[PDB]
Formats: sequence, structure tokens, C-alpha cells
Amino acid sequence: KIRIKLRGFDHKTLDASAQKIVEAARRSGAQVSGPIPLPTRVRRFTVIRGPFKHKDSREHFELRTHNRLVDIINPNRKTIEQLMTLDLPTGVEIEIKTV
Amino acid sequence: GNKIHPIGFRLGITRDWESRWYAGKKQYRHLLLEDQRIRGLLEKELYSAGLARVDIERAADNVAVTVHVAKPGVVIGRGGERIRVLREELAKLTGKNVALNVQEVQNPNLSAPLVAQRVAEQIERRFAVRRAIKQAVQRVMESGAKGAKVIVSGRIGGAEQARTEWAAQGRVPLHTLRANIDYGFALARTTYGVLGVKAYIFLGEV
Amino acid sequence: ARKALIEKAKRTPKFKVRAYTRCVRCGRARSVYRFFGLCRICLRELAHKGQLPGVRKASW
Amino acid sequence: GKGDRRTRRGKIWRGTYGKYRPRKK
Amino acid sequence: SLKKGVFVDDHLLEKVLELNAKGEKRLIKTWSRRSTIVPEMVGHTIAVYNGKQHVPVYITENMVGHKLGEFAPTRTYRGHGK
Amino acid sequence: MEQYYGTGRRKEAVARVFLRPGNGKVTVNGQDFNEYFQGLVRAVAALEPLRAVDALGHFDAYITVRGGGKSGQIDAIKLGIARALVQYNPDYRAKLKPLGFLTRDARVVERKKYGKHKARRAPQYSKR
Amino acid sequence: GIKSFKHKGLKLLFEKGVTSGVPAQDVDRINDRLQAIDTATEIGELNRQIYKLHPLKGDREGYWSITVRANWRITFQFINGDAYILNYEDY
Amino acid sequence: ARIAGVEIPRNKRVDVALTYIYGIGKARAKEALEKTGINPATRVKDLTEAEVVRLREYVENTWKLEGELRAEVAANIKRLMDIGCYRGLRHRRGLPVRGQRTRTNARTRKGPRKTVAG
Amino acid sequence: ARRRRAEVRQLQPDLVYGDVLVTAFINKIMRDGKKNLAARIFYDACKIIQEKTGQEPLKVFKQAVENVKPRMEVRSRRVGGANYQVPMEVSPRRQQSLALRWLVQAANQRPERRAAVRIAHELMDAAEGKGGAVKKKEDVERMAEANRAYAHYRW
RNA sequence: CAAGGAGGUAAAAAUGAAAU
RNA sequence: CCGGGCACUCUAACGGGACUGCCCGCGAAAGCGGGAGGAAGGAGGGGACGACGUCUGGUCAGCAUGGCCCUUACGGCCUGGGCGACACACGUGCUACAAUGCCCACUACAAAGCGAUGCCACCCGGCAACGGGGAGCUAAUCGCAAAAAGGUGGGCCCAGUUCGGAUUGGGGUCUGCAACCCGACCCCAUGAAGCCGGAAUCGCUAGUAAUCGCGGAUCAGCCAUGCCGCGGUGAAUACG
Ligand SMILES: [Mg+2]
Ligand SMILES: [Mg+2]
Ligand SMILES: [Mg+2]
Ligand SMILES: [Mg+2]
Ligand SMILES: [Mg+2]
Ligand SMILES: [Mg+2]
Ligand SMILES: [Mg+2]
Ligand SMILES: [Mg+2]
Ligand SMILES: [Mg+2]
Ligand SMILES: [Mg+2]
Ligand SMILES: [Mg+2]
Ligand SMILES: [Mg+2]
Ligand SMILES: [Mg+2]
Ligand SMILES: [Zn+2]
Repeated sequence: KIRIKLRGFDHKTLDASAQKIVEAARRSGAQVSGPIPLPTRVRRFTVIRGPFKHKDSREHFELRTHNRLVDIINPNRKTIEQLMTLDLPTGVEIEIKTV
Repeated sequence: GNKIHPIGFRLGITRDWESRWYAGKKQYRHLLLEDQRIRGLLEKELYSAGLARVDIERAADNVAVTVHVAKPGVVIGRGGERIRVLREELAKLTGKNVALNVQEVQNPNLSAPLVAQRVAEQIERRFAVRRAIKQAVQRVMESGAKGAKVIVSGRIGGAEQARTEWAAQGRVPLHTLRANIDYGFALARTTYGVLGVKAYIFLGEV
Repeated sequence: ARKALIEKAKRTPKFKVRAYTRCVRCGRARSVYRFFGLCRICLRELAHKGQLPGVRKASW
Repeated sequence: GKGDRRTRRGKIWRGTYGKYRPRKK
Repeated sequence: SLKKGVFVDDHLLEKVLELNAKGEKRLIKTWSRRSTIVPEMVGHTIAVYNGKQHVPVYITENMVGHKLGEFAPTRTYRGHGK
Repeated sequence: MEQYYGTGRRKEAVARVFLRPGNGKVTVNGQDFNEYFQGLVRAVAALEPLRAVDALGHFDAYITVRGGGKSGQIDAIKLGIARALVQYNPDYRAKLKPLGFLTRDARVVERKKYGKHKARRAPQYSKR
Repeated sequence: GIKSFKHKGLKLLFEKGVTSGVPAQDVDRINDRLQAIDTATEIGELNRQIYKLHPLKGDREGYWSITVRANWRITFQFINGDAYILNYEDY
Repeated sequence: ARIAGVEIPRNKRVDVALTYIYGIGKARAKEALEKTGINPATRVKDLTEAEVVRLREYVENTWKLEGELRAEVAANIKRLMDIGCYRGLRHRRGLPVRGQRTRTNARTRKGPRKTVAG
Repeated sequence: ARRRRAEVRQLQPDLVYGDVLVTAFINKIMRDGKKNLAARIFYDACKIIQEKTGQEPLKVFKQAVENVKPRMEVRSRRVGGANYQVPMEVSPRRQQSLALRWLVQAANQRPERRAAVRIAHELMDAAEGKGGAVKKKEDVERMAEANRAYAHYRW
């Protein structure tokens, strides 16, 4: 019933921090749908390489925003207990909602 | 010439970020401006420390700020000032958790920003630049470096004629990705103008 | 006209259409990205610095 | 007639819709 | 092309209407084409600014959607060598 | 009713090919292998690996397709049909190689590169 | 008589006395030269040693060039007692 | 058939033949024959005289067309004669009315190139 | 400087025929990369061949190409600011290419209305030895004929 | 199978640029 | 669409995968040619990467900065004008000159990206632009979008003609304090030049040229036919 979403710019921190919550939910009495890899939202932009006025030949950058989903079954305060405030991100945004 | 910033050229693999936080739109713009104003405010009254980095991390009103310094001499024991209101003056336009840490950069002769900054000081001391370059390189090479390279360009020793002094010992492969190459830069302000100091420090990888 | 001109860019009163974007790091009025609030010049500088969270070189 | 404002083809090219090119169904 | 607005300058009209009761003098300036021809005070002259000076334009019916400054060219041209 | 693998891809096109051992040479997806591919000459070339083998309608085709346009889909179907008959007939390998019906064909649309007008077409100049 | 300008800064210095288009230390210099080119009734008058006068070659044929200072030139076309296309440029 | 001021178009579809009149174009064309109730794909070759009469009576009336509306259009430009606006001066000088680019192009009103050279 | 001799491109055989030639012809018909319209026109014209003559288009088309084959062509070469025109032999690859190219071009040169009838007729004319392409072929061989003088320059 | 000594030699295509 | 399942497809995270390693031939070696080996090969196809240096190259109008000059002003604010001017010349382009074409209707097949101070389903008024409503969507959920060339049917029948769309008149919409100078669309009527380009000149060697539409940045709006991307169909030729 409990749905958690984890967005992030770094994939290595995401693929690891959203895997901790798979271990911290499985070893507390619940069935956990593993790291669901939602598609990425790549936000590119292309900037002229020079401060002057050399239109041809520039250089572009991208801001990949990754999405990862995990669902746990029963909202028992046994699994809730651990995932309550035992948070270890580096800024990774987490969404917790039940529906 | 034309060569890409050896830091940006890595970023992903080798050399991580310097401001590590995540946000969507309507927030990124505000938090980046604040973030940059922290870097701007710190650089001023903390230059005497000579800061190699200014790492920043966030987590909803958490704002962690790690200041790497060769010699953290300007911290002086708890209530001995140089930290108290100093790490608290940040929250005069922030008001968030101003968690300011201090790191001890062990060898300053292996920190590119510090190397270039030491050189740029010497330019303003009216030192002989070519000899200053040579020494700084060997100094870096003396402290165990796998390769080094310092570059001062323009208006050397005053004198109407922009020059470019060049020195580099050992190995500095800029094209390679598994490089671990530290890059630093510094503005030397002189009574006759402005000149830039590049500093490249290289260690192994694989 | 540059100092009094980066004043108006933040002042923003009097008719809603007279307000415009403006790089914060610089004072550039052109090629100002809404996402960063920066000109294309400054944005490139900081992206190479590493001071742009997540922002990375694009190769494909 | 990619530039004639009285065709489904010119309306495509211009982008906009209208009588010569209705917004589907 | 407005339809439910169809506007004239309030300040142009203030000066134009309070100088319209039982008659007036043609001494009346402006600084904005922005307005519109305005019926009533047709037998009037409106010195419109063209960027350099105030050109006395005259109203004699015939004009409507043409605000003002169309009766006040801003350029000169006049000729190209010939 | 039945199943036989199916993974044919060509230039952003995905086709899952099944075939069910029955004399009814049939179709899939929208309408007929015709109908859905009518007016298209090269559409019927996807059934050439069946001609390469001894299949004059021994299977009931079932290919769900997606992505790309018709031609790529048709190409992908060819790769899927072949991928089926090579799967449940491992000895039918000695015809998918000489005839070359088994290749994903990495030939895909090349990226728009800056400066150039489109892929490789240079923007054209005059010195004067 | 000077009759046409190509350089805006030059134009403003001679017409309105606007000096903000030229170098500040070359104001007097450029002025005395322009007045000389204005008073000149023939190219032979623009021949003082301090001007280093000469006609240009190639595509710039028909033009002349007196020296202001350093690598800086005032170029023009002199014809029938008048100079045209007064430009300020590098050598 | 001498419909308005013209008669020319013979064997060539009435919805098309109609077009050959200053005032008809394409929209008023099918609009006129659906309102008159006549088959558009007909021969134009003098078919049923009745259909031709009804068509003529409706078309030639209703809206202004041919030489009459050419006169009105020319008179609408003559409006900006007197002491007219800016748009009139553009009709005076022979230059484009809608304020476009005249540095190049604008040949459809200026006419073929004249070349000054200097 | 052509270090590689540029290997000969190979095609896909068509539908119903299996030609290693017809598809090459359909390609020349093809404009803007529409093989659908291209192939259709040829097969259309194939249906048109059946009408005016009781012959199978696979031979009518085949023989037409064979009749629009340049035995030898003229080649401009060396010494004198490239002044000479040595008449050279034509490679089977080039006869191939010229035949199909001249066919389609001459076909669209015809005053007919539909693309199919142009193709069909130009093929029938060429199969006989009458086509405008056959003119082109015979013309190119005239040029090669008149240059036998310094043909011994060869190469 | 390896070369020295001998001979016919390109064409029609001119200028130079604006302080060291 | 539900029950249920997640093997297929896809999604995105780490991996496996060829190194001419294996066979023939050539060679002193490097290596080259050829062959089953497989999705792939003798740098697989594209990116990011630009040596010492050169051009007194470019940029004091991104920014920084030595020097020179201006300070009731070379600074500051405002309304209006101008950057959009047009007898002309060059560059890069878009749309065409038609029948492998144009118009109308029906009916399919993408990728890559953007949106809750917005994208706006479905209705309602309206020929239409668009307006009234109003659901879902912090968005592999909802929306932008039906991709277009294609296919089927039908109509023009080769004439500047249902090719072509310039130019101009009239009527309207939407953003905006306001669109005359100088906004984009919509509708009616006009319908120009052009019937394929002189001397010259450009691009591209395989998904490539050509052709077709789609997205984004900036952005109240938009002068975008531009730029940066995405995929659809898909040639010709290389002797030398
Ligand atoms: Mg360009
Ligand atoms: Mg802006
Ligand atoms: Mg493409
Ligand atoms: Mg204009
Ligand atoms: Mg000479
Ligand atoms: Mg010389
Ligand atoms: Mg490399
Ligand atoms: Mg220079
Ligand atoms: Mg400056
Ligand atoms: Mg401009
Ligand atoms: Mg004509
Ligand atoms: Mg014609
Ligand atoms: Mg190549
Ligand atoms: Zn800036």
C-alpha cells in the first residue's frame, strides 16, 4: 500500500540508496517490489562555445533526472519503524504516499 | 590553442562535483544563486586560509558546507572566534542550517588551487616569474607528484609585451579520462594589469 | 548604461511586460536561461567548474 | 502549396489550424 | 486590432474633453499615437509627436481607426540621390 | 494457442513473431498481412525466409509490431520470422547464414551534428 | 572641404566637437589633420612631413592616407578640392 | 454564358468557371451554387438555361463584383488621398503598404531593379 | 587518391521477378526516396507492356537495356591542358549504369502524360532499337567512332 | 637477372599591399 | 478494462561480447589477402577529446583588468522616435515554376522532448482564428499531437490553367497598458513574378545525399523559412 519514489541526478547514489530501502523493508516483515527503474527525464541545453560570436561549433550539456520506484505491502509499524526516520541520502528527493 | 577545462572534462568518472544537491524547477535557480553567494562570501574573509575547495550539500533546509584548507589556522579553538558568528553570518540571507565544516588539506603542494594561488601571490610580490614557476613545479614534484605543469600568461614582469611562461615536469596527459588531474587558477592583480596562473597536478589512476 | 540597467532588471514594476530576464552572475540580457537564471557564458564557466549540480558534458 | 494559407498542407507548414484544416473530427 | 477594449489615452481624453464644453482653442498637443481618432472635437488640431517635433495634424471626418501618428510620419526619406 | 520466440528489430522497430503450426497462412495485429500493408510493394519481402524454407503456409503468423514506420517494421518482421524457425528448428541455421536473414542491421538514423545543416550536409559558402 | 564621413567618431569630432569617438590624447592631433584636409584645395597641400602621405594600393586604389600616430591612419578620397569617405583605421 | 461582366469559361466545371470573375474566387463559388442549388461538376457548356438564369440572377446580385467593386477598391485607396495617413503615402510612393522590409525585396510593388551603381 | 578500389554495391532482388537488375531500374525511377511510387510505376508499365504486345516484360525490359548499351565511349585525357579525347571501352558496370540512366531520362523526355506509359513505351521502342535512349547510345558511339585517330593513346 | 654514360623537357598566365 | 501473471516488448543498473584470438596463403617481423566463427568484426558506425606552436587572428559591448578621458556631466529617469529607413549590390535561406503533380475526404506506421504563477482531454458557441465551460496531470498515469511523406477513393488534364503564392482591399481573433510607424494568426476577394535559371558557384561515399514531418531552447506575444535535436521513406557512383 505504501508507495515510495526516489528522484536523483546521480544514478549511482540512487541505485544504491534506493536499494538500501529494499533491504531495510524485506528484513522487517514485508514483500517489496524491487528497484523499479522509471525512465529518465533528460534536460539538455546547447551553448555557443565562445564568449565572442563563433556560431558554428559549440558545446552542449544535459541534466539527467532519474526516477526510481519501490512498493511495500502491509503498512505495519515494524517496517515503518525502520523506514520512518532512518534516512541516508545525499540530497536525493524522496516521496512517500499511500493509496 | 583551445583546450577543455580538465575538471568539466571529468566530472562524471574521476573528479566528482562541488555542489551536490537535487531540485526540480522553481527551486534550482534560487538555491544556485544562494549557493554561489556562499562561495562568494566565503572566498573573501577566508582567503588567508587558502581554500582548495568549497563543497556544498543540501537536504531541505540542511545546507552543509565543507571548507578544505591547507592550514585551518583561522578557526582557533571553539569560542576563540574565527568560526562563531563567522559560520553564523551565512544565515543573514539564508536562515537555514548553516552547518560549516573545516577540512585539513594535508599537502598543499599537491593541491592545484593552492599551488596557483601561491604563484599568483609571488607575481604581486614582484618576484621573478620564470624562476617562481620552476620552483613551484619542483616543489609540487618534490612532494610525490606524478606530473605537474604551471602556466602564467600575459604582461610578465610588467613590460609592454604580453608573454606566456611555461614549465612542466614529469607526466601530464590531459586527453586521458582516467587521469586524476587537479586544475587550479588564480588572478594576480598588478599595478600594470592582470595575469592568469594555471596549475595542473597529476597522479595515477586506472 | 550597465549598472543602472541591472537595477531595472530586478526592480520590475510598472506594466508586467516591461520586466525581463537578466543573468545574475553577469549582467547579460541575451541568451539568459530561465532554468539557471544565467547567461550562456556564465553557465558554461560554472559547468566546467563543477559548481552546477548534476550538470555534465553531453556525448552521444 | 506549402505557403498557401488555404490548404491542409500550408496550414501544416504554418503550424496553425482553421477552416482549411480543422482540429481533427 | 482590439474589439472589446478599443482604447484611447485617458490623459489625451482628459485634456480633450474638459476642453470640449461649448467650444475651445486648437492649441492641444499629445505624445501618443496610441490613442484613436476620437469623434467629437473633429474640427480640431492635434500636434502629434513624431520623435523630433509636434506636427499639427487636422481632423476632418474621414479618419477613425487611424489613431494619430499615422498622420505623423517619423522618417523623411525624400529621395535617394535623385 | 502456441508460441515460438520472436524478436525482430530494425531501425527502431520491434516485432514479436510467433507462428502456430497450422495450414492457415494468416495475419496479425490490425488486419491482414495484406490490408495493413497494402499498396506497399516491398511489404511481402518479410515472408521470404519462409520461402527460403519449406513453409508454403504451414504456420499461423502472429506478429505484434511497434515503433518506426512500415518498412522498418516489415524488416523487423523478417528478422522475427527467421528467429522463430531457427529456434524450434536448430538445423535451419544453415540457411539463415548464407542467405543472411539473421542480422539486426545496425543501420540507424545518424545524429544531427552542430554546424552542419543536417547530419553531414554542410551549410554551403562563398569566399567573397 | 570635407564632404563625407565613413567613421562616426571622426564625423562627430569635426561636426559637433564630440571627442568621445577618438582617443583622448589624439584629439588635438586628429583635429589639426582634419582641418588641413578641409582647407586643402589639392592633395599637394596634404604633404607636410608629419603626415607621411601616400595613396593606397590594390582594392583601396583612389584612396589616400595621412598618419595620425603609431599604426593609425586617416584614409579618404580626395577629388576636386574635396575629401570624401573620411575613415579612421589601422594601417 | 455572360454571367456577370464575363462569359469566357466553357467546358470546365461551374465551380471552377465561376472563379474566372473578379469577386468570386473559390469560397463564394461553391457557396453560390449550393445556395442556387446547382451541380458543381457540370459541363459549364450552356447546360440547362434555367440553372444558368438562377445562377446569374443570384451571383450578379447579392454581393458586388467585377468592374463595380474594382472601382470601390480603387476608391478605398483614394480614401487616403486628401490629407491622408501613413498608409496612403505608401500607396503614393509605390512602396509596400504593410510595413515590411524594403532594404531588399519588395519587388512586387517597386517593380524590376533599376541599378544605381557607386 | 582511392587507396581502396571501392567495392561494388549490391542490391536487394525485387518482388515476383528476382532480377539483380530491375531494382536498379526502379531506383533510377525513384525520386526523393519514394520506392513505393517508383516500384509501382515500373510494375504499372509492365502491365502496359502486356497490352500493346503479347510479350513478358522481363524480356522486353531486358532486351531494351541490351540495346541501350554503349560498346565504347569517349574519354578526355592528357597532354595539352587535357586536350585529347581518347575513345575508351566501357566496363560492364558502366554499360549497366548508363543503360538504365538513359532509359529513365529519355522516358521522362517523352511527351506522354503518365509516367508508366512513358516507361512502357520507351522500353518497347528501345527493345526494337528505336528509343530516344538508343539515340543517345548511338550518339555516344559516334563520338567514340570519330576519335579513332589518337585512340592509340589508349591507357 | 642488376644500370652507367647519352636526348627530347613545362605552359599562355603579370604585379604586391600601405609603422619598425 | 478487470481477475491474475510478469515469460515477451519496453524501461535503466551493472555486466558478458573479438583480441584478425581460429583455418589457408604470403612475410624476417610488423602486417596484408582470403575463409567457415557469430548480431558484430582486421580502429563495427557515430560522439566527447584539438600537440609544440601560427595568425600583433577574435572579443575592453558577457565578464575581469593597466592606462587615457567624462563628472550639475560621455552619468540618471521618463514619453516618443530609431535599430524595421530603400535608387541599388553581395551572403545564407524559404516557397515555387507542376501530372514520379496539385486539391478533398477517409485511413494507418515514429522517435526524441516539454508542461499543474502551465500542457489544457471532452463538450458548447463559432465557416474559422478563438471564446465559454470544465475533467485528468506535482506527470513511462493526464495533456501537448492527429506524426507527415505513405495507403484507399474521387476530382482537375497540362493551359500560367484547382500549378504558383507575392501584392493589395475589406472583415475579424489573441497576447499586450498599448501592436501607426513595427506582432502572429483566421476568413472573403484579389491573385503578381516565375514555364526551371548567364558567366560562374556548393553539398554529400551508406541510413549517407535527397525527401517528409515532429520536438525543444529563447519566449506575454512574435516577425523562426533560423539555430539545436528527433525519427519516417530512402538513391546514384567511385575506372582512376
Ligand atoms: Mg550558420
Ligand atoms: Mg532574456
Ligand atoms: Mg533524417
Ligand atoms: Mg520596414
Ligand atoms: Mg606595374
Ligand atoms: Mg613587398
Ligand atoms: Mg584520443
Ligand atoms: Mg588586431
Ligand atoms: Mg569593460
Ligand atoms: Mg538588426
Ligand atoms: Mg510572364
Ligand atoms: Mg506548363
Ligand atoms: Mg568521407
Ligand atoms: Zn552572465
